[PDB]
Amino acid sequence: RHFDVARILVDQAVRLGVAEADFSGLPAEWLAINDYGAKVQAHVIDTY
Amino acid sequence: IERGKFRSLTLVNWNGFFARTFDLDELVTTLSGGNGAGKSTTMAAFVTA
Amino acid sequence: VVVGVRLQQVAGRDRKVDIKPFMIQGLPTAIQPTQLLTENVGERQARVLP
Repeated sequence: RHFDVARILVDQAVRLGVAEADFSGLPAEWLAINDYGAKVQAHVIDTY
Repeated sequence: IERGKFRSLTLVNWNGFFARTFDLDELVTTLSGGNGAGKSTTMAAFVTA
Repeated sequence: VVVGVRLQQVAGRDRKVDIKPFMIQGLPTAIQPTQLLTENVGERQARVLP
């Protein structure tokens, strides 16, 4: 179910503000979020 | 053997993409969003590159 | 190997564009393309360098 979960979370989380570091020119890293190898590239959302 | 691979694509000062980068998958790089999200603009950036 | 193109909106009634290709080799595997093209000036939003 995890993938089905992740989309649903993202479709929610991203609508809330945006990441300010996105405009610093520094790419975000692929932080792991579970076992089996799943990864997420995301800057911290700061500006709502 | 050992085919070369596109690894990353970068869009600078583009409409919707000021300093955007996409890490290009080895087999499947799927970009999805709402309609009008600049998706066509991303493919356009690649092809014009 | 990094490859790329500079683009510029050419002023005029017709919405023209000017393009210039370029290539780079030997770049350290660490450095990302955005860093090379963008100057992380003291401003909140980084600059894009000619």
